Amino acid sequence: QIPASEQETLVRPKPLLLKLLKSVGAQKDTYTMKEVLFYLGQYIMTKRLYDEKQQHIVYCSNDLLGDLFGVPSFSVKEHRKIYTMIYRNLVVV
Ligand SMILES: COc1cc2c(cc1OC(C)C)[C@H](c1ccc(Cl)cc1)N(c1ccc(N(C)C[C@H]3CC[C@H](N4CCN(C)C(=O)C4)CC3)cc1)C(=O)C2
Ligand SMILES: [Cl-]
Repeated sequence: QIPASEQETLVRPKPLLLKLLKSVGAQKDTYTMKEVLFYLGQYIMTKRLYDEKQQHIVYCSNDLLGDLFGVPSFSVKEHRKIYTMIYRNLVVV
């Protein structure tokens, strides 16, 4: 399980991630990983990108999120994978 310290990491989103974050209310130059995770969470929730019957699976093949992550789908239970996909879309300060 990922160290709690990682969510305190200061990050600067790349342009596509920044675009997505701004669509869920982001106003900042710099975020914590915790903030990024929560904004992306709200994006998934608001748009209902998760399967109605298999609710842990996020489907994003027809969404900007899929461009960002380079996958058609992923499980929210894949925590290391989620960190990796997010980190590839930002610059650690
Ligand atoms: C601070 O750390 C974290 C914050 C957050 C997450 C992970 C974190 O850390 C880990 C990486 C270690 C993840 C998340 C997942 C991926 C990314 Cl790309 C981004 C965020 N998340 C989140 C997002 C979606 C879902 N989904 C999609 C499943 C439910 C199942 C239950 C379902 N239902 C069942 C029926 N009813 C009646 C309900 O009320 C709820 C709703 C969907 C669950 C959690 C967040 O919100 C914020
Ligand atoms: Cl989209």
